[PDB]
Amino acid sequence: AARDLICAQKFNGLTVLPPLLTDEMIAQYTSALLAGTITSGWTFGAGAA
Amino acid sequence: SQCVNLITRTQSYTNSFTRGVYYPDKVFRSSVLHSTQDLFLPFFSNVTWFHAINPALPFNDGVYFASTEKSNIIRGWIFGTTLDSKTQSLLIVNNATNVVIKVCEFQNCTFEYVSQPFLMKNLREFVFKNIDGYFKIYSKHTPINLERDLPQGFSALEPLVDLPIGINITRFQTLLAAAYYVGYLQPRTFLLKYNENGTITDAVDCALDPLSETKC
Amino acid sequence: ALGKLQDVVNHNAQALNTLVKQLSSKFGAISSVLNDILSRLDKVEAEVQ
Amino acid sequence: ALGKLQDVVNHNAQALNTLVKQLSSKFGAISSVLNDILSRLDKVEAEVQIDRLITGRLQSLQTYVTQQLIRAAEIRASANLAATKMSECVLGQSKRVDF
Amino acid sequence: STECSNLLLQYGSFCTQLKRALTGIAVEQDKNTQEVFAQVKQIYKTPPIK
Amino acid sequence: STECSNLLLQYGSFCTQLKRALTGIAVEQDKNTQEVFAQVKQIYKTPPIKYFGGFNFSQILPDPSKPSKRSFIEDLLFNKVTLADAGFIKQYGDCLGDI
Amino acid sequence: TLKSFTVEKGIYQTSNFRVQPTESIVRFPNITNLCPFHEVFNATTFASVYAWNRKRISNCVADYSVIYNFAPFFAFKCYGVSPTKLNDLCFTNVYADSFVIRGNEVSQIAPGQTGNIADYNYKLPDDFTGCVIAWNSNKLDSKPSGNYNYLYRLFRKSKLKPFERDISTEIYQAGNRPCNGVAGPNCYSPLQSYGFRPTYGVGHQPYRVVVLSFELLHAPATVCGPKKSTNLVKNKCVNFNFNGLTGTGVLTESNKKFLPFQQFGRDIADTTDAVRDPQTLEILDITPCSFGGVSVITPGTNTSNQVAVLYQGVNCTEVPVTGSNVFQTRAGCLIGAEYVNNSYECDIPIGAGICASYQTQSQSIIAYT
Amino acid sequence: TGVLTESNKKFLPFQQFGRDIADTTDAVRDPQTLEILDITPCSFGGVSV
Amino acid sequence: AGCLIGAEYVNNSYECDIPIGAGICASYQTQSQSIIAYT
Ligand SMILES: *[C@@H]1O[C@H](CO)[C@@H](O[C@@H]2O[C@H](CO)[C@@H](O)[C@H](O)[C@H]2NC(C)=O)[C@H](O)[C@H]1NC(C)=O
Ligand SMILES: *[C@@H]1O[C@H](CO)[C@@H](O)[C@H](O)[C@H]1NC(C)=O
Ligand SMILES: *[C@@H]1O[C@H](CO)[C@@H](O)[C@H](O)[C@H]1NC(C)=O
Ligand SMILES: *[C@@H]1O[C@H](CO)[C@@H](O)[C@H](O)[C@H]1NC(C)=O
Ligand SMILES: *[C@@H]1O[C@H](CO)[C@@H](O)[C@H](O)[C@H]1NC(C)=O
Ligand SMILES: *[C@@H]1O[C@H](CO)[C@@H](O)[C@H](O)[C@H]1NC(C)=O
Ligand SMILES: *[C@@H]1O[C@H](CO)[C@@H](O)[C@H](O)[C@H]1NC(C)=O
Ligand SMILES: *[C@@H]1O[C@H](CO)[C@@H](O)[C@H](O)[C@H]1NC(C)=O
Repeated sequence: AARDLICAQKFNGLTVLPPLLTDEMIAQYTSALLAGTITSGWTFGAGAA
Repeated sequence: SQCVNLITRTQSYTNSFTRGVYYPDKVFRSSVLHSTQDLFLPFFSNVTWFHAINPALPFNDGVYFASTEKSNIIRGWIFGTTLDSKTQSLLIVNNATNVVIKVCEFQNCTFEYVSQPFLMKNLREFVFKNIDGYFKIYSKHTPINLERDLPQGFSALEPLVDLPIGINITRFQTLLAAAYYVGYLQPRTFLLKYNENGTITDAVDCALDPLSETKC
Repeated sequence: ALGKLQDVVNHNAQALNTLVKQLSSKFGAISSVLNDILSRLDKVEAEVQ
Repeated sequence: ALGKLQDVVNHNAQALNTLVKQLSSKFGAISSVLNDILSRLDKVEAEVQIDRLITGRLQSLQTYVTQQLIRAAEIRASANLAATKMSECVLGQSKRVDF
Repeated sequence: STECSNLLLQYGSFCTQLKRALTGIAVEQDKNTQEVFAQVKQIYKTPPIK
Repeated sequence: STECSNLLLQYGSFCTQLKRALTGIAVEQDKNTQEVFAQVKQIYKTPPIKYFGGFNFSQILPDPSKPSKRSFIEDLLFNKVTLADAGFIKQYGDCLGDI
Repeated sequence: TLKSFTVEKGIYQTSNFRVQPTESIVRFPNITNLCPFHEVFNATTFASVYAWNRKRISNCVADYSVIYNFAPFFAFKCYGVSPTKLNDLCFTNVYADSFVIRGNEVSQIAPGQTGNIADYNYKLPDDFTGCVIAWNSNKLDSKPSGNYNYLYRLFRKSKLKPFERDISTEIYQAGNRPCNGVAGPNCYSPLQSYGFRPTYGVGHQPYRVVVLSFELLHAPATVCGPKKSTNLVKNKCVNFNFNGLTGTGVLTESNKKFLPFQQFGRDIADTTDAVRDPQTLEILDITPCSFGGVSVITPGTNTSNQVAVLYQGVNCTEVPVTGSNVFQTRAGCLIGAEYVNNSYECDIPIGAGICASYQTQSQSIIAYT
Repeated sequence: TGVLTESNKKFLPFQQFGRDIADTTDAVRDPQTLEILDITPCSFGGVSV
Repeated sequence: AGCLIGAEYVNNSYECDIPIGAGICASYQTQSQSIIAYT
């Protein structure tokens, strides 16, 4: 009975597309940056870690 | 008199193979990709190969007629709703020699369009639309090789005559060793490619496959 | 603390909400429903609406 | 590799082509050609059709100007970044990482 | 409604440029996320000793 | 068309501010190019000798064979972008031909 | 254009210039025939609404001011064209229709209308252009014993498409029992006779309707009014009236190989880039006359009173629509500023590598690189 | 147009129609039987190649 | 991002050629020529 706002937004012709990178991949990228910063300093941003 | 001379027809369905593109207007264009919505036959459709060696054909929104016979047995065509006297009587009878298009119906010395000029290894192609009273006829004389079946390529169909009847046409009959192709038209959208001159050399059917939808 | 990302969510929510709500307006016509305009009138007057 | 400059050319080519192509629309009138309306009708009804065409072409031109203003702002931001890179990369040595 | 579409076809190509603008915005969002987060070429990991 | 101009005169001053916006963008483009490139006060010249410790610099320094003093890599970048002439050299004179 | 009385030093865009047309040429096909509109608007008996006649009208010099002297109608109702403007423009094919209806269904003869006549008798197309002429005929089509000579249809299985006729007379099947040509229960004749009498009210009186429909198409025109033609001119800014193509441009001989059926030459530029003469058979080109922008180069009015004028996109070989120093720039051509073989900083920017400045050495406005 | 389903809305006996944002007729009452029918639009979306 | 018709899903992981949706990309690969989809 309780119709959502998103249902009317979708039904009236307006569609929201999903992002290309999921939040798990964003967390993986952030984890890689943290591991490189912790275990290699600034050397992983200018070549090999 | 009346007779029944080889009236036994035989059918064998074949492929259209992207044939039957005509000029949709009276306007000259050069190097423009132009999109027109008109009654064309669709690409890769199901046309027939009626072989007679003949009651009627159901006319609907246009007929793509073709004939590969070099013996010139194909002479004229008959249109109308019912091909006799009384109601809905019509004749669009044509012939050889001096081509006359006599619209004098069976029932009574009605109106005429007796206009003279001559209509005519080789594959003749014709399109007979009937829109807004005008009976538009298109033609293109094209050489053909490589054995049977409709060839691969693009042959634009130039307009030939025009004919204002304003009539009800439902049936179709070919007047006559005989092999003619009959295809039907439907409302489709095409994209037409003009070269440096006005000759159409490439076309895309905007409703065949999703790749053509992307192209359109 | 995280008011900027909340504003990013809220702006793109209320823009779609306003776009949905703008279908209730008449804009000078006799009805905001298109089927009622088509059913209630002839060709030319409904074409104007 | 040079897709940015090609996009800079292509965007204005597409915008000017769309602005030219918008002149063939009717916008609810009876003809997209002005002289046909001047030669076909009397004063008042052709004035109504001219007003329809004027409103449509004014809307098209305002849309083009707004898109040009937004693209000019983006181009100015990239030009400011390029001027900073010329001042710091070329005219000196930079200690900023990945600059 | 078919009549509304037939009347809307008289107004030109406003829908195509609105669709082009929204498509450019939607591509630009993924470009923003890619240029912020995808800055490292390899996926590093921490050794189990802490 | 005189009647369209008389009917357009009643719509206010939209066109003056559209012209103002377009003129502002046009001035801004030249300001962008002047800010990026003209960062030097005097036109320095490379010496006739071309020894720099073994570093070549031959594909980036200009050569006087071309009528336009451009380098090799600059010629590659100018040939790469399919840039239209955009109606530069007397476009009405170009459009008057029988083509 | 600045809405001010003091102007500062710079370059300002003031207005645009254009080349005015010299002459005006009219090109109409050579027709002399007068076609009998009197044979339509004056007859003893008209056709019925289910059997209306159609007269083909082509290759006629049509004067539309003689219709007002033939029938006493209220309004010369025309939808897509002005009634009084019909002499100037001209079309290809003209049709004439005639039928007699009653007063209640006069308004149903219109595009997009619903009714008995619009569904079963006579339907107009949605994009109709032409003129519809209707007037009362109670003094001719009414009898004291009842005028039963007019028939209208009321029973049919479907609705008529636009510009169609139906003269069939079969008994309608309103039920399950077959009529077999015999009327009775659920068996009604389609032709209901009119009961026209002069003693009725104003709403039930018969009306005479004559319809003119104009076929505006791309075919060559055959019906054009009595307007005199004019001899051809070439290579000049002139107003042309080729078929219905009222416009301004410069006529040159063309090279576009037209097909024998083709008449127009719209490229992606559109706006009839090429055109064919109706008098002789020769292809011609369309290009508009010379125009561009005007930019005024001046220092401030606090300093001096001299200006320089820049025309953009023009090489000053077609310029007219100090005043003697003409310089060819790349951004156009320069009027009123001398060129010097020097080089300074940019004071007033003109175009591609050319600047202007107000120089002390007699004072003058100088242009340089 | 749409898909008619059986409803569990609590229509008080004076009510006949249903509405949400943007004049969306969510529910309807049958004139012959005293039954509530939900109205939801048929399936649609976007096609990418 | 909906469902995909005409492209076969494989249990591999390559660089993103054509972006589809939430972590799904598609590419044209030689190994019978076909269009595949992956993560
Ligand atoms: C600097 O680079 C240029 C290339 O741009 C070198 O010129 C080429 O040298 C080779 C080997 O002698 C020749 O085969 C090519 O024909 C040269 N290309 C030219 C002249 O365009 C040049 O030798 C390099 N400088 C030094 C000092 O080695
Ligand atoms: C044409 O239709 C017939 C109908 O049976 C079918 O067998 C044949 O394959 C069709 N031809 C085509 C699709 O080319
Ligand atoms: C046209 O012919 C068909 C088939 O005989 C018929 O049903 C229809 O009523 C005819 N229409 C007219 C206007 O004669
Ligand atoms: C156009 O026609 C000319 C001759 O009239 C011919 O030389 C040229 O090849 C043609 N261009 C085409 C068919 O693209
Ligand atoms: C009209 O003029 C053309 C050429 O000017 C000529 O060939 C034609 O015979 C003329 N027609 C009449 C009816 O005089
Ligand atoms: C109508 O035409 C007939 C025959 O041409 C003519 O005798 C009659 O006078 C005409 N009517 C009028 C009012 O002139
Ligand atoms: C028009 O301008 C161009 C551009 O320099 C020039 O080459 C040409 O000679 C000019 N036209 C005439 C007739 O001088
Ligand atoms: C109308 O229909 C309802 C339900 O189908 C029924 O209860 C009622 O008696 C009907 N009324 C009449 C007059 O038939």
